[PDB]
Amino acid sequence: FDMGGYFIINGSEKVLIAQERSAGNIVQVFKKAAPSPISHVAEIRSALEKGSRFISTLQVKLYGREGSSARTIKATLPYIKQDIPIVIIFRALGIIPDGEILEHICYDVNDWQMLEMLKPCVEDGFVIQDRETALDFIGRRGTALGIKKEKRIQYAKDILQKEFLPHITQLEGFESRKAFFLGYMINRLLLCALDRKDQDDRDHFGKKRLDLAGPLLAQLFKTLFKKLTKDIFRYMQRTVEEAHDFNMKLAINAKTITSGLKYALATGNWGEQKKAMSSRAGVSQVLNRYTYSSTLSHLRRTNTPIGRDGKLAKPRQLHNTHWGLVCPAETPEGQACGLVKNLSLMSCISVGTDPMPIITFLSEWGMEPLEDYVPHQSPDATRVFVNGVWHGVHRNPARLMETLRTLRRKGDINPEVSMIRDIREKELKIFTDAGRVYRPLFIVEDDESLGHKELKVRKGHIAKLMATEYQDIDVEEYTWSSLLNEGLVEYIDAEEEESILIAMQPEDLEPAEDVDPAKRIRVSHHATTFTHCEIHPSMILGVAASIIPFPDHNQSPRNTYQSAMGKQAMGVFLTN
Amino acid sequence: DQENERNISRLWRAFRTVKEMVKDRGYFITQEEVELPLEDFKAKYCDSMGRPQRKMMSFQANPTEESISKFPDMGSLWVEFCDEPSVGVKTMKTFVIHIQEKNFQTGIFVYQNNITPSAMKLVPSIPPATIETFNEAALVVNITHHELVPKHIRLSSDEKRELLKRYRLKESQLPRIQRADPVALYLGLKRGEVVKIIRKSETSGRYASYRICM
Amino acid sequence: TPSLTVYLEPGHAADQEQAKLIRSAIEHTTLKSVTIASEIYYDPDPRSTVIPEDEEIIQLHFSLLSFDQQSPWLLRLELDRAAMNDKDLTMGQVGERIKQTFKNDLFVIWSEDNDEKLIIRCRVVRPKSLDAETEAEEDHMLKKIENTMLENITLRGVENIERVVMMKYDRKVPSPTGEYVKEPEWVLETDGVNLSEVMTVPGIDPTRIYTNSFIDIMEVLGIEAGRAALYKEVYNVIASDGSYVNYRHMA
Amino acid sequence: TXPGVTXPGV
Amino acid sequence: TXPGVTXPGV
Amino acid sequence: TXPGVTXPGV
Amino acid sequence: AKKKVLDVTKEAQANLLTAKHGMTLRESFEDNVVRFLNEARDKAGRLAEVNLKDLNNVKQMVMAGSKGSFINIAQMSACVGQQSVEGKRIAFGFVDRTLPHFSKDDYSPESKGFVENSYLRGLTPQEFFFHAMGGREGLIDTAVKTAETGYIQRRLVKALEDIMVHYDNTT
Amino acid sequence: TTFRFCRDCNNMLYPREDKENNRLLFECRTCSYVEEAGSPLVYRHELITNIGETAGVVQDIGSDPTLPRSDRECPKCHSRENVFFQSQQRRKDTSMVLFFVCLSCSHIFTSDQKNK
DNA sequence: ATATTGCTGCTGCTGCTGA
RNA sequence: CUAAGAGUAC
DNA sequence: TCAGCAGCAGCAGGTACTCTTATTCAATAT
Ligand SMILES: [Zn+2]
Ligand SMILES: [Zn+2]
Repeated sequence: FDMGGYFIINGSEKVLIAQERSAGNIVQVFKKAAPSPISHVAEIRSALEKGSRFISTLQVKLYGREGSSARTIKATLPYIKQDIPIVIIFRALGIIPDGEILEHICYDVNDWQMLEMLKPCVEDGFVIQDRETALDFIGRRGTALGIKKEKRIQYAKDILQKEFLPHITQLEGFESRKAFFLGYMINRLLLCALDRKDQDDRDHFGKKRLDLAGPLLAQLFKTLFKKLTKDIFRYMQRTVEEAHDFNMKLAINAKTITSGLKYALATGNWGEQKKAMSSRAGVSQVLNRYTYSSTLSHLRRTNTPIGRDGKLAKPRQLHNTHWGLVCPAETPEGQACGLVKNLSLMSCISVGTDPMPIITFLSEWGMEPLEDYVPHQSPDATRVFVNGVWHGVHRNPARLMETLRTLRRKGDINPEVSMIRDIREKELKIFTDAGRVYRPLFIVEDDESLGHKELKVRKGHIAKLMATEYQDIDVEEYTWSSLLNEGLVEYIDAEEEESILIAMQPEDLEPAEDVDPAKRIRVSHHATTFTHCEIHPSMILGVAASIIPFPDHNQSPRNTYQSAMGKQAMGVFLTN
Repeated sequence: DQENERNISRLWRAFRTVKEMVKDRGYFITQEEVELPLEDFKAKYCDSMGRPQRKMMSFQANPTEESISKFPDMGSLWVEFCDEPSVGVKTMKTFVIHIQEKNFQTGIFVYQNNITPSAMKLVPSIPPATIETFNEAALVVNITHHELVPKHIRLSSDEKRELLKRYRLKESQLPRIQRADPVALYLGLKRGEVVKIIRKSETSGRYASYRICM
Repeated sequence: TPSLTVYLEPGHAADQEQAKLIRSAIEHTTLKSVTIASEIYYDPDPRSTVIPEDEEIIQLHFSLLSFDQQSPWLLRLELDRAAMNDKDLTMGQVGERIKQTFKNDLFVIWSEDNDEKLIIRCRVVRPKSLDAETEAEEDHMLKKIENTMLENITLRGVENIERVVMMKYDRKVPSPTGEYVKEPEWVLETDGVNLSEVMTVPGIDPTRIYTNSFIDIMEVLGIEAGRAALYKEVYNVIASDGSYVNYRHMA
Repeated sequence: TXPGVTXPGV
Repeated sequence: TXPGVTXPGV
Repeated sequence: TXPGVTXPGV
Repeated sequence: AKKKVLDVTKEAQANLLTAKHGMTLRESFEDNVVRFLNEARDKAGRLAEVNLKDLNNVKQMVMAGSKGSFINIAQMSACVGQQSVEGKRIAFGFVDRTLPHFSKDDYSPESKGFVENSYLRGLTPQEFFFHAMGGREGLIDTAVKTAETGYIQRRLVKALEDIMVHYDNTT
Repeated sequence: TTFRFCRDCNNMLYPREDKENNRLLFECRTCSYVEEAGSPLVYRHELITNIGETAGVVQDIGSDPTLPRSDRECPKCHSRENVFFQSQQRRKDTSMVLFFVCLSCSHIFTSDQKNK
C-alpha cells in the first residue's frame, strides 16, 4: 500500500513540497497606485531553459498620471542605471524611421487613439536619429561607466544581444524579432492604458507554475555541478602552475555534490549551506505517517511562498481558476490558510517537452515567419506564440487549430501540450513547458448520426475498459492511454479552460431537455454548444475531502475543519 | 450683483460674529447691536452704490463693571476692518501707531485675504498692546454656537490660584489647550490662563473641566 | 471614507426643492464631467469658420458677434446634454465661468442652449506684442490652456466634494402640545470633507454640521469639540455590531 | 517605520 | 535633504 | 534660479 | 424573485434603467439584484419558520435562546442564499464568467453565486464551489481579525495602564 | 486625427502655421517635406468614448463556443440565430447594453432603446 | 597526523529678474 | 545553542 | 507688488501551548 514518491535521507523519509511561482515569458500589465508617478507597468520575467537560466526582468513603464500632459513610455533594461525611452531602444535595435517604429508598436492605422497616446514618445526621442548614436546613448547611460567612448558601443550591443529578451534568442542578427516583441509589449501596455482591457490578475492559476522534485533538484544540481567544475579549474591551474602530472581521481571531489544534495534534502534550506538565511526554507519536509490519508495529502501538497505574516488577503482567497485543480476546502486554518493548497484527485502537472517539433509543424502548416511580416498588408492575421516566444503569424487560424487538435488527439503531439486560441484577441498560444496543472475531460463531438451533441465515449469503450479491469483482477489492453490516444478524453489546463464550454454532467446537459420534490433544484443552462464534459464533479475534491460523506449538505468551513482534522485521525498507516 | 449681495451678506455675518466675540470677551456691548437686522446694517454701513464700506465699520469697546471687578487690569479695546484684500505695511503701521497713541491694551485687526510677512513680523508691537489678526472668512460662522462646542469661561488670577490650591495641583498637571485653538483665539487666551469648560454630561447633568493655555 | 453631514435650516427643513438647491450649491462639478470632447481646428479668419457644422453656430453667434488680434487656432468643446440635464448647469453659466477663470486672455463664445449641439469656441487673444516662438507653440499653448481648462477650473460647488446624496431622516421634535413627535427632515451626505467651506454656505444650519473626520472637527471647532467627535466615532464603532459599553470607559 | 510600523528614517 | 532628511540640493 | 538654484527669470 | 431579477436584468440591458444619483448603472443593477435575492431568502425562511410546529426541536432551541437563529432554520430548510466575496457577488475569475460551465456575460442569479437549494436538499457542484469561496473568505477574515484585535488590545492596555482613581476622586 | 508621415524618409510630420497663404501646413522635422492639409482637425480628445465597444468582432466570431447565442430579430436578414456580448469598453461606468452579431450577415445590432 | 585561518508604514531645502 | 517545520485553543 | 520647481530609500509583522529534525570545510604547518 506504500506509494513511494519520497526520499530517504539519513534514514528519514523526506518529501518535496510543490513550489508555486509566477509563470515565465508572459507579458503581464499592472495598474499602479496613485502616489507612484508611473501609472501602468508591463513586465515580462524572461527566462531561458537551455542556457544560463538567469532571471532578467524587463519593465516597460508608462510615466505620468491620467491628468498629466507628458505621458512618456520608458523601458528598464538590465545593467542600465536609467529608464531609456522606448524609441531610443527601437533605434538602437536598427529601426531608424519613426513610421516603422509606430508600425511595429501599433497594428491599426485607424487606431488614432493609440497614436495620440504614443506621440510624446517620438517627441521625446527626436534627439536621436542614428543607430550608432542610439547605442552611444545607451552606453552613456550604461551603469558601468568604466568604458572609453568608442568602446561603449560594444557594451550596448552586448546588453541588447544577451540581456534584452533572452528567451527569444542569445545570438546576433535577430534584432527584428526583439523589436517586434518590444512593440507587442508596448501595445499591451497602451491597450491597458486606453481602458480597453483589464489589468492582469495575479491570482489566475493559469499564470502559475508548480515546481515539483524535478526542477528543484535540477537547479540545485546545476549550482553544485558548477562549483565542482570551477574547483577542477583551480586544481588544473594549480597543478599546471606547479608542473605536476594531472590525475582525474585527484581533481574530482564527490563530496561536493553528495554533501550539497544531502544537506539540501535533509533541511528545508534549499541551496548551499553558506547561502542559508537567504535560501528558501521548508521545501523538503519530514513525511507525515500518522494515517494513510495523511501521507497521501502530504505527498500531494503545494506551497505558495508569500510571507505568511503579510496582511494581504487576495492570495489566500479561493480563486475561480482553482476549479478542478486544487481542493476547494482543504487548506490549513492558521496563517497558511489559502497559501498551502492540495491537488485534486485527477489533476496532474506537466513535465515539459521539447518545443521544436511543434515549431516545425507550424512552419509546415503555413505559419508566416515574423521576419517578413508587414502588418499593413496583413491586418487580419493571427499571432502564433510557442512557450511565450512570438514565432509568426497565420492567415487561416481555424484550419490550423483543427489540424493541431487532430494531431494532439491521435498522439502525434504530446497530450501535455496546451493549445489556446483566443478569437477575440486574435492569438494562438502553445505551451509545452513544465509546471502547468491540467485535468482530463470528456470530448464532445457533433455526432451527425444522432443529429445532436454527444460524448465521444460510448458503451463499447466502457465495455472494453471493464473487460481489461476484470482481466487484471486475452484482448488488447484498453487502458487510460488507450482513451487518450484514440481521442476520447483530453487534458486541459487553466489557460485552455478559458476557451471551452463544459457540461457538468452528461445525462442532464447533453441531450435536449413529475419531478421528485426531494431532489435538489438543477438547471439545464438552456444552451447547446458544449465542447467538453466533466468526468465527475466529485473529482474537484482532494484526498482529505473525498472521505467526507455528503459534503454538499454541509457548511463549507465544516468541510475544511474535517479535511484538516482527518489527518490527525488514528488508524493503520501502513501494514508493515 | 449676486456676487455683491453674497459679499455683503457674508460681511454682515462677520460683523455679527465680531460683536458676539467682543461681548463674550467681557466688554460692554448691548444686546441690540449683536442682533442688528440686515436692512438696518445695509442702511448704515453700506452706501447707495451697494458697495459696503469698511472704514466706518471699525469700532471701540470698553470693559463692563463686572469684568472690571473681576479683571482689574484690562482696559479699552479697538476693532478695525480693512478694505484692500492684502493689508500693506503702511496700513498696519498706521493701525499700530493709532493703537499705541490711543492707549489700548488690545486691538483686533480684521483683514480680507492675507497679511504680508513684512507686516506679520511687526504685528507684535510694544507691550502691553497686543495685536490679534482675524480673517473675515474665519468669522462668518461663530464656532462657539456649535452644539459640539461647550462653554468656555476665562478664569481670573485669583480663581486660578484657588483652583490650584484646592486640587493640590501644579501648573503642568492641568489639561492643556493650545494657544492656537479656535476657541482660544476667539476668547483671546494668553499663555498661563485657565479656561473653565462647562459640559452637558450624560452620567451627571453638568461637568466642569479646566484647561490651561499653552 | 471621509464623509460629511449637512442639516438644513429649520424653517425650510422639509422643503424638498430647497434641499435640491442646497445640494446643487455644495456639490462640486468641473468641466471634466460635462465636456464630451475637445478639438483644435484651424480658422484663417475669426469671422467665418471652415467647419460646416458650427457654420450654423456661427450664423447665430458671428451674426450676434478688436478681432484683429485673435489667434487663427481655435479650441472647440463639445458638451453633454444629459450632463447639463441631471446637473443644474446651462451654457451661459459655463461660458461665464470660463471667461472669469481665464480673464480677458481667452475670447470665448458659447452656443445657446436651444442649439442641437452644445458647443463652446475659444480662441487665444493675441497680445499686441508680436511673438515668433509662441506662434510655433500656439498649438502647444492652446493645448496647455485646454489642459488647465479641463481639470484645473471649477463650475460650482466647494472643493473636495466628490458626490452629494440626499436622505430623508426622522428626528424627535417636541410638539407645541408637549410630546416628542416624529418629524422628518432632509439631510445631505457628502463624500469628501471641506468643513470650513461647507459650514459657511448659506441655507444650511451651521450649528448642527457634523463630520466623520474628527481631525477636521478639531482643527475647525476646537479641542473640546474634537473630543466630543472622537467619543461619538468610538461609540459608533462600538455600537455598530449592537454591543453596549458603559459611557465612562470610552470617555 | 520601526520595524515595524526603519525609523523613520533608516 | 540627504537623502534622507538630495542635498539640498541635488 | 536655474532650475534649480527659471533663470532668473523665466 | 428570480423572475423579478430577470425583469430587472431585461430593463438594464435595454438601457431603460436609470442610475441612482451617486452611483453608476452597473452598481445600481447589482444593488437591486442583491436586495431582491436577500429578501427572497428572508421570505422563504419566514415561510419555513411559520410552518415548523411547536414540537420541532430546532424551533424549541431557537425559542429558548439556547442555540441557533432564524437564519439557520432558513438555510437548513428553505434556501442557503446569496454567496458573496468581499461584499460583492461572485466575480468573473475567468474571462467574463465565473466558471467554464457558464457562457460569457451571464448575470443570472445562478451564474454569480445564488444557492437556491437548502442543506437538506443538497448543493449542486457550482453552488458547492461558490459556497466554498464564501467560507474561505470567512476563515481568512477570522484569522486576520484575531491578530488585529490582539495588537490593538495590547496597544490600548499599554497606553492606559497608569490611570487610577485617587483619594480626592480625580483620575 | 489621422496622423500622416513623410514619404521621403518615412518620418512624422507636424502641423505648422503658414504665413503667406494663411493655411494649415504639414512639415517634416528632418528633410523639410511640405504638403497641404486634408482636414483642419489636428487634435482630438475623447472624454466619453463611443467607439471600441464592438471591438474584437471577427469573421468567425461565431466559432467561439463561450459566446452566448440568441434568437433575436436581425434587421438585415430576419434570421433568428446570433451571438451576443456586452460592451467591450472596460470602463467601470459603461452601460450594460448588449450587442448582437448575426452569424449569416455579420451585422452588429444593439439592444439599446434610446439609440433605437 | 592534528589545529589555526579565510501588504504595511515618512523625511527634509535652495533660489531672482523681469515684466 | 540555533534554525526550520507541523501544529492545538483563540 | 508678483509668478513659477525640483531631486530618496530604507523590514517585520497578536496571546498562550505541544511535537520533531539538523546544525556551517579545506589547506597549510608544526
Ligand atoms: Zn521627411
Ligand atoms: Zn443577419
